[PDB]
Amino acid sequence: MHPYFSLAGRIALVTGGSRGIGQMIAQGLLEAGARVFICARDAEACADTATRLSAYGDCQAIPADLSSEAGARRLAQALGELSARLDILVNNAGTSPVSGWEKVMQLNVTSVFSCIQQLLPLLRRSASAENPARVINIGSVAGISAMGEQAYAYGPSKAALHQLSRMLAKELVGEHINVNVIAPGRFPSRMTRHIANDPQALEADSASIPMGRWGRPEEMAALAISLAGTAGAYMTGNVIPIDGGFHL
Amino acid sequence: MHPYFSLAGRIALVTGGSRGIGQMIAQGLLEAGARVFICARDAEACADTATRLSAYGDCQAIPADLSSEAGARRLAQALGELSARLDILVNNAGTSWGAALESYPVSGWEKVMQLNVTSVFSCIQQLLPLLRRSASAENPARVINIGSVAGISAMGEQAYAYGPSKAALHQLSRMLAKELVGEHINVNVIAPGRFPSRMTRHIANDPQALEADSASIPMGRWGRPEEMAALAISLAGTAGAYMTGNVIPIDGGFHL
Ligand SMILES: NC(=O)c1ccc[n+]([C@@H]2O[C@H](COP(=O)([O-])OP(=O)(O)OC[C@H]3O[C@@H](n4cnc5c(N)ncnc54)[C@H](OP(=O)(O)O)[C@@H]3O)[C@@H](O)[C@H]2O)c1
Repeated sequence: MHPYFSLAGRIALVTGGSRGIGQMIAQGLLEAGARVFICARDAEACADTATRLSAYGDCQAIPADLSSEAGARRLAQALGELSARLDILVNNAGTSPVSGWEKVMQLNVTSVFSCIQQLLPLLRRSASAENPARVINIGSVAGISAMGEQAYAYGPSKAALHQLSRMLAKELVGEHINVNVIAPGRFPSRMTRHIANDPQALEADSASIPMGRWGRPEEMAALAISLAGTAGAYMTGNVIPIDGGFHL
Repeated sequence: MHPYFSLAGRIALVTGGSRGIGQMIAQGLLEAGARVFICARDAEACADTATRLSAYGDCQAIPADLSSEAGARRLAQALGELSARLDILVNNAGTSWGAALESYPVSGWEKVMQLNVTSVFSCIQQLLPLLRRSASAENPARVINIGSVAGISAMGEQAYAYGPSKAALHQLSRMLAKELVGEHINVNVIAPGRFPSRMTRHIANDPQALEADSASIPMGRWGRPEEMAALAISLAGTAGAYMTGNVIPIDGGFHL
């Protein structure tokens, strides 16, 4: 790949990389030339994903349960046996009665902090003036647009994550660790598979999106690749919508 | 109190009103002519506050622990036997957790998110029936949530859970503003910088710490109680009637 977008010789980790947006990103980074580790809650499904993604580059699954402070140290430990450094961290592991709020806030915010905190040593092993280490957090336009629907825990959790990302960016910038947010609108995911399969329900749901369609997997891949590379080297603390104009 | 700022005949509830910013707001609304209830965990301290605040108008304490869903439900029930409507809800109860980045805290986060975000949602959720009984075209019911400039500014203190939790609060407030607007229920955020409270008293008593903290603020000083009171009153009255979804810093220019 052209040097603007090439990730050859870079080592990447994508949390929640076994399906949906995380998997779209992992495939892109592999296609760009990076070595890509992935992790998810389900170790078997994650290893199956890694195997399938091995048709695109060097991909390995690592066991991780990020919904705990022990889980974040375990991932850092397991990665450290496999690599001396980490160049690219993509935090996608997320989720969507107020009894469910505690869990939404845990996975979307706190677990991302813990994951970053424990990986700081090997991120610092990588970070330099010539090429900063990259942290890319997957947020949501639900954390910015007032046009929520239901799911009143989700939007606020992503806003917490966007703000956490901004604070980290500011603190880490002198250490040559860049922190940025991709803020997706609607993209294909097994959660909304029923909508995607039925053309009537698909176009009906796309009426809320100014572009009148869902995002494409290659759009997510493309953006993640550029953010991890030359296009993203001079940015930190950004929150970038990829959302069909929803945020307007 | 001039018609523009008068809250005479209005019924208010300030959560976390026993001390700090809650107390400043409670006194402010009382002086504006509002009938104001206050709630906190410490039953005795809250009752002592209400008595002290009774010098300004009809103030009454309702002890409540908002750190669970059941507590918000009880508060709604307790206020319901006391009043037939609620004109002004001020959501002030909140907390910080400060510790080194690379150390331990994870239980700190969970407590911070529950009070600053989740408990505020359930609070409004449980009180919507009283809010709707108040709400009309000629005068909307008012929700006022206390956020923080920590949720706006990237400038990191300690307390890595606090900023994000307050940002979640601001977004929640905006979403609720959009949904309830057609029912004549306005929802707005006051995002303070430094104000004197129990949480900050250690800085305030050390001349050196206070100097360095004041120097980090563009206006070079902490907020005054009367400034918080004036803004809360304004927001609850005519100045806030055509407002919803706003997040308004009162921070000495810290947001810049
Ligand atoms: N001070 C600042 O500079 C600043 C800046 C930005 C934002 N804030 C926010 O503004 C709000 C004001 O707090 P403060 O620090 O100024 O005053 P504070 O002295 O800390 O008192 C806060 C109030 O919250 C109540 N409270 C705590 N936990 C509760 C619970 N589980 N259920 C019901 N009530 C509870 C307290 O009652 P008890 O006494 O019984 O515990 C008290 O009345 C907070 O939400 C804070 O995060 C403050």
